[PDB]
This record gives sequence, C-alpha cells and structure tokens, in this order.
Amino acid sequence: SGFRKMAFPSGKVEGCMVQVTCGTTTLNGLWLDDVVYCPRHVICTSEDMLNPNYEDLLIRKSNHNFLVQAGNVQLRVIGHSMQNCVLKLKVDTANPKTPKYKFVRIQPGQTFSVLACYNGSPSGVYQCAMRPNFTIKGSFLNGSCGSVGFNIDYDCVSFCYMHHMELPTGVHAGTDLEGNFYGPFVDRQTAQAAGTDTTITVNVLAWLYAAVINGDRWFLNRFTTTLNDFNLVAMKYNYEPLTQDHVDILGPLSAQTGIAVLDMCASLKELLQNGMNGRTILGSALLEDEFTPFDVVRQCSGVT
Amino acid sequence: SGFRKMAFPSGKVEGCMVQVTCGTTTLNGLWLDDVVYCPRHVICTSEDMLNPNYEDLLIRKSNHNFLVQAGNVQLRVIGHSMQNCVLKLKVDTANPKTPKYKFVRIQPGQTFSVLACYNGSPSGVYQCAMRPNFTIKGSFLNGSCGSVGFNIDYDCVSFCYMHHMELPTGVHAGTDLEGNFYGPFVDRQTAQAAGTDTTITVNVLAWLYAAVINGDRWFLNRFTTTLNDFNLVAMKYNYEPLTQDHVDILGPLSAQTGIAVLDMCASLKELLQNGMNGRTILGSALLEDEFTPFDVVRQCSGVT
Ligand SMILES: *[C@@H](CC(=O)OCC)[C@H](C[C@@H]1CCNC1=O)NC(=O)[C@@H](CC(=O)[C@@H](NC(=O)c1cc(C)on1)C(C)C)Cc1ccc(F)cc1
Ligand SMILES: *[C@@H](CC(=O)OCC)[C@H](C[C@@H]1CCNC1=O)NC(=O)[C@@H](CC(=O)[C@@H](NC(=O)c1cc(C)on1)C(C)C)Cc1ccc(F)cc1
Repeated sequence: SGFRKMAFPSGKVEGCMVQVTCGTTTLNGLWLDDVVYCPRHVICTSEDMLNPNYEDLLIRKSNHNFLVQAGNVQLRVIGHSMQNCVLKLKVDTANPKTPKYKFVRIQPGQTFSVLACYNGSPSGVYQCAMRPNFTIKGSFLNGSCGSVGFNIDYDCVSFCYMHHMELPTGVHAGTDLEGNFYGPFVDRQTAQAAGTDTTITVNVLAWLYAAVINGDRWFLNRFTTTLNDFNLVAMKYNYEPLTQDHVDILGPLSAQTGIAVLDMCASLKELLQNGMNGRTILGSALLEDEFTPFDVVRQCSGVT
Repeated sequence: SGFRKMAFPSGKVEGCMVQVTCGTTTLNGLWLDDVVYCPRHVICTSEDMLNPNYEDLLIRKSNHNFLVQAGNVQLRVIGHSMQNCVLKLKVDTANPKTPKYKFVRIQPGQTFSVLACYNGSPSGVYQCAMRPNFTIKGSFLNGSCGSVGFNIDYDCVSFCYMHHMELPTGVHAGTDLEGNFYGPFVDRQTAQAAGTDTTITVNVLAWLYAAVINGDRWFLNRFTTTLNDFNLVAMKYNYEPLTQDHVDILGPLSAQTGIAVLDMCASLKELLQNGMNGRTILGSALLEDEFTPFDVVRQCSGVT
C-alpha cells in the first residue's frame, strides 16, 4: 500500500535524447529513427525572440548550421524541415535505441512523465498534468527546452509534450510532437495570457478513492448529491464541471470501494464548503488533482 | 523555474532488474556483474513468514530451485549465499548492462529514487527520504519486494535500499545492498515498533530557500535567532535539532539568496508558532521535509 506521484520508467526515452546546437543556442532534441525533433526556436538569436519570422530565419540556415551530439558521436544532419513549431532534422543514422513509439495529443486533465534534460543529458523524471488552461506546473531551467513528456502503454512510448516556454508566472507551455501548442500560446517573447486555471475535479475524486483504499476515510460523509447540485457548488470554487463520462471513468474505483461516484461528489462538496480543518488526506493538506483515475488504478493494481 | 519532487533517470537500473522465483514465491532481483541480489524471504512460504528459520529453509534449497529470468533469457544459477537479509545468487552470465555502481548505506534525512518493480518489470520511479525513524513513505504492492532505491553521481549508480516489508501502519522497511535493515526491523511477520517520526529540519530549510528562489517570499520575517533559540523551539514541534554541519550544508543556498541560515531559522520558528494560516509555500499547505540541500541545488542549477 501507500500512494506517490510516480513517473513511468524513463529508460526507453533516455536513449532518444540528443543535444541540438545552433549558434549560441544549445537545447535538447528527440532522436527517433533517422529524424531529430526539437523546438524551432533553436534558430532564434535572443533578439529574434521578440518577433521572429521563422520562415525567413530558417531559410538562412543550412543542414551544417545544426550540430547534433548523441553522447560523443556527431550525427550528420542531411535535411531540415519545419512542422508547425518543431524542427525535423533528417540525420544520416537511424537511432538503434528507437523504441516502439506514437505521437499523441493529450487532453486537459491527463498526466504524463517529463524527462527533464540539459545539453541532451537526462537530469530528472517527474509526473505532471496538462492543466485545464493547457499549462503544466513543471520544473524547467535554461537549457531544458526539447525535454519531452510521455506515457508508456506496455512496450509503446506515446510522446505527448515537447517543452518550449515558461510564462512570467513560472508555469510552462509547449507542443505535441507535431509542433502544435497546447493552449493559445505562440513561440514568441511577448505578453501571453494563460487563462484562469481551474481544478481537475475528476482527478480530485480519483485521489479521494486512492485515499479510501489506503485507509484514509475521515472525509466520507452520510449524504449524496446530483451531477447538477455538485457542479453548481464546484463552479463557485473554480472546479471543472463533472460530466457522465467522468462518472463512468470513476466506475472501477467506485466498484472496488463500494462507494458510488455521487456519494464521493457529496464528500468533496463538504471539503470545498467546510474546508479540511487541518486534517491531511494521504499526507497532503490540500485537495490533489494531478492523478487520473488510470493513475490511481495503475498504483492500486500495480500495472507493469 | 518551478520546483518538483524529481527522481533520477531510471534507465541504468532498469538494465539490472530481473525476476527471481523459488517454488511459489516470485519477486524482483538486482543483477550486477555475475551476481543476482534479492530478499532472502523468496525462500519463505506465506506460513514460514510467521517465524522463519532462514538457515533451515536455505539448507533445503539447491542452485536449481532458483529461477532467474532477465526478460526472456534464463540465467543459470551456479551458487547461492545468504548475506544478512539478502540472497546472493551466482549466475553463469555477467550482466552486460551493469553500470559503474557502489553499495552505500544512506543516513536518515537523505533522499533516493525507488524503481518500483513487479515480476522483474519496472512499473514506476518516485523519490523519497529515509525517515529519522528509518522507515520510508513509499508505494509498494504485493510482488514489489527486491525493488531498489539508488542515487546517481554522473555515471555511477549508488544503490542504498532494497524493499522487504510493509509494517501494519502502511509505511515501509528494507535493507542496504549488504542485507542490513535500516532501523530496528527484522524480516518476520511479528509486531515491530517504528519509533517516533520527527521532521527533517535541514530539508524544511532547503525547501524554504527553494521557495525564495521561485519568488515565494511571504514567510520571510523581521527577526533573527540563534542555533540554541531555534533548536529549543524545534524540539517542542518534533523537529530534528539543527547542527553546524546543517548550517554549512545550507551555505550555497544562503549565498545564492543573500539570506543567512539563522534568518531562515527565525522565519521557520514563526511558521511553527503561528502555523501557516492556510497559505501555501511552493503549492504545499504544509512544511515539506523530503528535499535535501543537494536536491534543491540539483534543481536550482540543473545538474545532469
Ligand atoms: C528552453 C530554451 C533554452 O534554454 O534555450 C537554450 C539556451 C527555455 C526554458 C525556459 C527558461 C527557464 N525556464 C523555462 O521553462 N526557454 C527559453 O529559453 C525561452 C524562455 C521563455 O519561455 C520566456 N518567454 C517569454 O519570452 C515570454 C514573456 C512573456 C510575457 O510571455 N512569454 C520566459 C523566460 C519569459 C526563450 C524563448 C524561446 C522562444 C520564444 F519564442 C520566446 C522565448
Ligand atoms: C514484497 C514481497 C513480495 O514481492 O512477495 C513475493 C511474492 C512485500 C511488500 C509489501 C506487500 C504489500 N506492500 C508492501 O510493501 N512483502 C511482503 O509480502 C511481506 C508483507 C509484509 O511486509 C507485512 N508485514 C508484516 O508481516 C508485519 C506485521 C507486523 C506487526 O510487522 N510486520 C505486511 C503485509 C503487514 C510478507 C513478509 C515477507 C518477509 C517477512 F519476513 C515477513 C513477511
């Protein structure tokens, strides 16, 4: 038993991380088959970043302006292509460590593992969520860009995130592996509004089932509610509305514990109204929303 | 910027994980060179676990009663030895993925990465601390035993932990890689008292520095204090006393921020006395103690 913020094992992704250099700019790239993927802003001089014309800037680059190091081995870049906000660098070598992989675009509320890298070297692995406003609360310093987020489905790495930017508020923004930003964000150093960040209500409920499974039950009350009563209270507290799809997703946890979703909604309504009164749930003094119902089922069934 | 509970990349340790089977009992093993390391309780039937005589049970086993699977490859066991609470199985094949490695015994308050495994397969990586009472707040299910904890110093993997036990209180106990238990625990299904779990004061201070670096300053107060004033208050709140070694170790963070250790001690004293009043620090509604000063330096400098 016990419950922790758990990342997927990072090994299959470590063997894909290379260093991409263009003039001063050194950041991380993802080496799958004979293609290296990185942020297209590797081609920007800090001055460009104000208002970059990425076509005009890329046009003035040759294959040879791009330095790719895989450990100590140099990869010959034999092609440079722009797909939305990512650079695709064709290389002379297929990566022999390439795992089975897909590119996915994840939805708000979904979690992924981030392999935080600097100079194409892995430093750290942490789990986080796509926030409803399509930001992530990550840990990223200078050189971290091109760090990827991924899920693992047995043998298949599903890449969902590539890190491009921090907003002045200290939260993070990036793209799927086809170079489309999550959220209304652009790869430009100008004022960008995130949106009001709401709580992921379905995830809070899954974490409350996590809590009951680990013997933390003090917040289980007598009452019940409706999807409509609950949502009317939830919106007051900047919580995402709960839909029937959310209730059906919470089904297995409901069945395991013998607590109906709408009884757990009734308990969460209390916690929002009356507060936690200084009691912790699974060692946290606040309601946690960065665990999906799959994340909870993984870690209370032990999927490998 | 940003700040997360971050595990080391798990790749080098994934390459060492094997499944060990003895009669019914299946659990995880660590394969370094031509030796497999696992919990000695692999030889116990659930009935034995009440009061096991490990000599009498081991005596009745031969090299061929031991099935080691490394993915699909069966390893031929050519020798079996007991060192404290671990089995050493001599195998015909040195592990070609053996990294540079040490066995270290960590101190209370130090952090490590856990690679949670089932049937010799990696499922997840999370960071935690050796509690002052020599327990860990982990996530382990049935089959998790032989899962290891490690630190990584560039290319060298320092193994510090092998999981053996959950206590009835839902916290965890295990050994160093020479099979010595952390704390007063034995590998038996009998009543074992953990000890009073205190807060790791040096880690709380490092985390407060982490907070100031990330723009979270609201708790920086007017006062100062002495090592003795602070410690006198710290003991009242079940915090570990702060020593000169702790002040010296907090030096880099002190220098970075221009905030002297005893000024941060003075701030922490207030938080203990007044409580947190419902505000958060780095997204937590309580004082976090599972980040060392090295962990904070790692993540506010980006060591790779
Ligand atoms: C990754 C790239 C890098 O380090 O370059 C190689 C040397 C890096 C990661 C972030 C910096 C520290 N924390 C991070 O997450 N990203 C950058 O270097 C970009 C930094 C930004 O994201 C800036 N964003 C803005 O300029 C901005 C300001 C406002 C109001 O809205 N957006 C913040 C640090 C402010 C640099 C960059 C790259 C590409 C761009 F199109 C713009 C900026
Ligand atoms: C790992 C062993 C494994 O993989 O089994 C091989 C098939 C596993 C870890 C725990 C299971 C649940 N979560 C865990 O972290 N260990 C066990 O299966 C042991 C179970 C325990 O540790 C029990 N502890 C006690 O028996 C106990 C009771 C008291 C007062 O103090 N300690 C808990 C389930 C309660 C089984 C085991 C192994 C070795 C032993 F010496 C005794 C018991």
